[PDB]
Amino acid sequence: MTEKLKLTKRLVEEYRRFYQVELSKKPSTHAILLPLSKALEQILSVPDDWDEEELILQGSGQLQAALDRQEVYTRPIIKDKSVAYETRQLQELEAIQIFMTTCVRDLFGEMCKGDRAILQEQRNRIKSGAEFAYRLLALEAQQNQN
Amino acid sequence: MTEKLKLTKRLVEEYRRFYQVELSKKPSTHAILLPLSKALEQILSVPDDWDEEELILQGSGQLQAALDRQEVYTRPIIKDKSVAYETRQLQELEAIQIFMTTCVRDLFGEMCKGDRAILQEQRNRIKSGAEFAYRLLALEAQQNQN
Amino acid sequence: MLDSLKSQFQPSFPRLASGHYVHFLMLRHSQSFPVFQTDGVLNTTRTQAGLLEKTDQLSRLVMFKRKQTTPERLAGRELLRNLGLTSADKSAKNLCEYNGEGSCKQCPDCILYGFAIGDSGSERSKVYSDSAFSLGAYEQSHRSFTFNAPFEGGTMSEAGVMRSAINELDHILPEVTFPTVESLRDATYEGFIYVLGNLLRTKRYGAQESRTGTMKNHLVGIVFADGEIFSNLHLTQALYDQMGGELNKPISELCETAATVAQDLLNKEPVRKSELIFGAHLDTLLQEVNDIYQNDAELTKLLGSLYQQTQDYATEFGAL
Amino acid sequence: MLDSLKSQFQPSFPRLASGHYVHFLMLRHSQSFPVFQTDGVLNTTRTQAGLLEKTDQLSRLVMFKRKQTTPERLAGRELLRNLGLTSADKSAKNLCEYNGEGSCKQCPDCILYGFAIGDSGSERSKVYSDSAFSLGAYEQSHRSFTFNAPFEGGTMSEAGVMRSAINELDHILPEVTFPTVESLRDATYEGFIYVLGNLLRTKRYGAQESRTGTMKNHLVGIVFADGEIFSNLHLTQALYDQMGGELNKPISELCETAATVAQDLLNKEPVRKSELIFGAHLDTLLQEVNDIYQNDAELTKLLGSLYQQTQDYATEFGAL
Amino acid sequence: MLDSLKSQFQPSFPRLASGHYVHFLMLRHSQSFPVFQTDGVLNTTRTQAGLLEKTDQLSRLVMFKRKQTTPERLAGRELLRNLGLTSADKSAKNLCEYNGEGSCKQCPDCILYGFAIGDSGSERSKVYSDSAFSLGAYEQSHRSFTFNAPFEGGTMSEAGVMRSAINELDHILPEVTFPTVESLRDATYEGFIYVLGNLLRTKRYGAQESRTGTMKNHLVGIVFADGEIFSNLHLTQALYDQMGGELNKPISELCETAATVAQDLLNKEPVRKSELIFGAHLDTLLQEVNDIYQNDAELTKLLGSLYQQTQDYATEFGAL
Amino acid sequence: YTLHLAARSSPPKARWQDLPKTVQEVMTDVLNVFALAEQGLRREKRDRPYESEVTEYWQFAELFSQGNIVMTEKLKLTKRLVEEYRRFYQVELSKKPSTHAILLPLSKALEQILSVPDDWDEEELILQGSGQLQAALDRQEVYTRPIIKDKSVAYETRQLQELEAIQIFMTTCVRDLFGEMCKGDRAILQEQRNRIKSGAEFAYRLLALEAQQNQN
DNA sequence: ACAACAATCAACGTGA
DNA sequence: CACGTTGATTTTT
Repeated sequence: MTEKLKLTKRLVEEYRRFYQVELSKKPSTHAILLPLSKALEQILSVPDDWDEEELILQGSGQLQAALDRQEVYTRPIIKDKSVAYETRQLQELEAIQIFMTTCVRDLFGEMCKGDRAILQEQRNRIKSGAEFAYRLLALEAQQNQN
Repeated sequence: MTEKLKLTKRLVEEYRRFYQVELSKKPSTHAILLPLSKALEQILSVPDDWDEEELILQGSGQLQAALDRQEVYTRPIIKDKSVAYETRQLQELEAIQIFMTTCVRDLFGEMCKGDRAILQEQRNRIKSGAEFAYRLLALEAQQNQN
Repeated sequence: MLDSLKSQFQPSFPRLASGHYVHFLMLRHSQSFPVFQTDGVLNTTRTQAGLLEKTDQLSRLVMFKRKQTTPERLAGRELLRNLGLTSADKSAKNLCEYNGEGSCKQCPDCILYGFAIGDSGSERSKVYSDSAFSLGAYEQSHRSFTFNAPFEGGTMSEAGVMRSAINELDHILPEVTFPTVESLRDATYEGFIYVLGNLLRTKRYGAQESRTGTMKNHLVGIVFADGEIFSNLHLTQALYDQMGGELNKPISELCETAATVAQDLLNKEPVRKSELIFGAHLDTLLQEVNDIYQNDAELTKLLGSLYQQTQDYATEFGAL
Repeated sequence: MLDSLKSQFQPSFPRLASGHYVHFLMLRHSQSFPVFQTDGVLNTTRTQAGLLEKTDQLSRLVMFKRKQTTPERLAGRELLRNLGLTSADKSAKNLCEYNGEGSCKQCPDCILYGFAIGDSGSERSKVYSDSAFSLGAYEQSHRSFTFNAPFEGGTMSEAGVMRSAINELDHILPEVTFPTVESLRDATYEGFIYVLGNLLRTKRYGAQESRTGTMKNHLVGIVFADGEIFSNLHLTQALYDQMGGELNKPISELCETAATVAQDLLNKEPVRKSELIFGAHLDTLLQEVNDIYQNDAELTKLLGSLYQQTQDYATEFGAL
Repeated sequence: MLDSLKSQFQPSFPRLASGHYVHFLMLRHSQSFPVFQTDGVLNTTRTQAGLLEKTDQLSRLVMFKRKQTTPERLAGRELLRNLGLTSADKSAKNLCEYNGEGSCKQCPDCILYGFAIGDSGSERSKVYSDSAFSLGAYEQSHRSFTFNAPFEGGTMSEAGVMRSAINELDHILPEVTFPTVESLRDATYEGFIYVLGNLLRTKRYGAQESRTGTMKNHLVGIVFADGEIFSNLHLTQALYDQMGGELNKPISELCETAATVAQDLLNKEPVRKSELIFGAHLDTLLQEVNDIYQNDAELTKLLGSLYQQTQDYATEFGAL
Repeated sequence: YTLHLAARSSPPKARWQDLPKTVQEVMTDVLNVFALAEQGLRREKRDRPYESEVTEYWQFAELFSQGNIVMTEKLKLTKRLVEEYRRFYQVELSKKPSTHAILLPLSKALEQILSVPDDWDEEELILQGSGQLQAALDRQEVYTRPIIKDKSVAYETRQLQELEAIQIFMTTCVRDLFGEMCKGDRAILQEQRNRIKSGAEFAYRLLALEAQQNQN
């Protein structure tokens, strides 16, 4: 089971470490999938004229740029600990970078065959995967005591 | 296992546990077997390399992001005032995940031998028998409950 | 120009085709961000980039078949209604409902673009398309845009909760080019002026017509032949070779390169070619068709004759 | 090139075949979204992946049996009409109705592709064919596309309520390959140029030809022989094994692999082989056949003499 | 191999059986949708699934008697015409009309496969053949395909009325295997090369040869014998039991399983076995026979000798 | 003789050399009496039997079956089979309907048994096939549907009576026609598909001729 | 639309 | 014993 059971965690569980919209707000599908949306866009929008690690580091550059528009209630790595900005921002940036190691070297590189067309006809479907996975984890974490 | 045959009554009862409409409303065939129609679409559409539980989370979300697009009259879990609304969902998405495992394991895997060509040739029958089983159970239930 | 070509066409629509094809070879350039979708994603396919050079695998957008025939077709029906040859009111004898039991079996739309009812019968289209492919790769030919849907109050909240009506949609970029060949089987001169009229006079394509999808169809050639020439894809692949894999070049340059590729390819097809209208002769033909469609009496005459020809076809060979 | 092969053909159609088979080995490459169906789904079957090394089972698409003889046959009939040898008008002395009593029983289609209805008897096809299989697996070779039919108002609900006509159809992807061996039994040289004509000149296959289903026939060999060579499935399986299952390869390299598999398989067949036109001899053959079909004065003579030969066969051995 | 095998055969054809059977053990694998019919449906019969273990009843397809001897017979006749040893023109002294008066009564077909029409007697087939059975059940081994026939205008109407030319037919799936023993009595060595030639050189079998019914004959053994070995059904029931009914195995494993069950069964037959050509000796012999059928001089000599042998049998013991 | 002179004959040539083929077919399976009546209709180029032919060829089937348990069971079954679908479907013979229109539910029952994989259960076939019968019935015109056309009773009870009438017919096809008679084997059903259809058309016309008399 | 088969299976007379 | 020879019937809505 492991090789894609761990992906059915990591596809949301590796972004839950830096991004969590509270599901009780009943927020949009777009608002929950925001990390993955901007990873799959980085992965569809360029040819292999630069490395998989260059795709990881530039894509990390997108999410750390985009999430400065979201309100700080979305970012558990800022909410849930009390430490200096330039160090929590480094913890944020490297948590974003490891999430894109899943997105580039396992989700794109293995599961989407490593070919952008086979991702593109699936992007709504692997989005609906993350949509269910985020709720499957978070609503258990909130409500399992009932 | 012996589940290589006789599935449809278990398949319909598993979604009748979370979605319903009464035949007194005289609804369209497409609306009764909506849960099964999203399941068969997910199975037949995504790449053939992907494993059972990865099909299940995707297929579960692919119908959850569609059943909430219509009236709560059709959702015999979220309407139960006996439970707090955030815990109604904890029952609901675990009902979706067990309906979705019987279609990926019993239906696709055992009854169609895991071959997408066999399932695609027989899709309209696998539909029409679940539509008939749904009417048969719904118009039985109204007899014994009075 | 057109005065000479009247001799190439049939004098009335034949029972069965007799190999009088006319092929329209055109580049369809995007303006205003088109959407070509079926299952909620832009249609794309993995493809070989070129023919001889440029052998690498490449994802390219596809304008899937009906999406280029039916905008043309409906713009034709609109002109038939405007000239008063057909009607939309259910009390009229010359009604033509688009797709249903009420559909006509004798107007130019029905006989050229085809129809099926069941009772009355059916008629195979005389205009032949195929799905058309982006000359460029998909990665450099698309962008996805967010849309939101607030209240008139200028907000996403009405009770202090959010309404959550936000989503994104995948759009084709402007100046993305689809090479296409449209083909016509055993038409009259008037049937030719009708379908060519549609190609030139139709501007909006794909989903969300009301907001997007304007396209600049540059006709590159017209070729009269005993049979079928190259596919849309073979023209796209031959053109990516001649474009050297470096598609970031002007529209006029791309049009003249397509005329040179079309003529290089036509010489490799086992079909006779009665005429090949390219270059200055096509700019002369296009101008003589633009004169027809701007002149009210002449357009009414030509297209009126077509109605008679299609009524004759219908009463002699068609669904009676 | 063709000046040397005229020696190997029969001088007129023989009564019984005398073992002079011409085989056409070709790859039918998908260009745009064909629909190969019977019973409402893409026809698909389980096969061994390849002959000796890759021995796992693999579901592959099937271009079922007629689906590659009818487009060829009908492109041939349209040329006979275009040259004026046959006719579609029910009053003419040279009428040939397809699928009917009024079949000519003496034109080239009738003698080469056969006929059955009526008192004047039947004639077996001299073109031999078999169902053809995708080189790749079905799961990697198809996609299903949904389609709808709005009212011309641009809505789904003209009655105030929906049409509910939304459905989907399964389509074979572009660049999917079907290996094929067409065969021709005891023809004349003019019969060879007619059948080779059809295979090279026909372009549309499967359902929805007016909208979809263009293909690219790459002839990879012509083999003159004393008997039947391999089945389509055996060419498919040998070629899959030769590529080791890594089928994501350029179109020309797939044609060069097919040519080098076919020559090694022919060396294991118990048939004397009079000629084996491959590579540069086939490039120089096909350009000479193109320059028949591109020239009116040559084509009308050749297909004209075929009329005579076939009319003569009809009046000496055939239907009278 | 051929240099030793020569000793087992008789030096000329006898009038009475002198023992000396040669048994050709084959698997006939379907390659392209065979139709094996009489009375309008695929021929099938209820049988025990296998000899000892799996003793339940099962319906299996029947390749009925002549469906596996007329292909052989006719393929040998077109070779005799190709080599010029027989002719199809009336008023030639070596004419051989198939199944009429005007059968030669001297050619290898007439002697080896027999004749019975008109004056000059009747001759028993020296090739003994039997009806073959599908190794698997009918349910796993067939499919029904709809066929239709529109007007050439591309629709099922010519005057608004329907053609309704729609029907099903059943076809045997690819990779369906038919175990069989062909038996040859009292041959000369050249007669063995002719019959074995037919078995390796034929490739179409069922109804609708022109479109369907290619098969791959893998010869799995050749057994020289004092009398009849097992039935086709018995080899089938042994092979199903040895696989346990697990029939989704590749053709190489299936041909190797047939080889070991045939040798197990042969050691239980009251038959002196002079030679038992299997495996590495058989794939030697099959090549030494391919070397005959690919050589114009060797084949003409051998089959010409046969003609003399069969013409001398005819003048000495046969039709005079 | 009156069955052989209907089929396996020509109007000037009785072909008595084929009487052994006509008798062996009648004795092997009694529904061949209706397969031969259909061949005679085909030769005579007549699209439907006369009212006389519908009782003649049935009194012949009852005569040749008289001593045999499995033939009297098959002839009783083919009547019962049609008498069951005639509870929910009735094309009026006066409108000159096709052999296909008469056999709409039986053709959609048999195609279901033959099209599904051999692994699937009888109790799955009953549900999938009754779905296809419901789907087909709802596409015909309302006058053909005896339970739904009768406006006298509440709509859910018309639906409930239709669903259980479709279920009992489909249960007879899958249990008794396929499971018991055809040994549960699709090969043995495929040979009979044609004579089951011919026997059901003659049964439908007989049940209709009997209804239109006894309704007085 | 259209074929249901196709052939062969003595009876003497005369001389040695 | 082994040579040689060559005509006849009447019809199945």
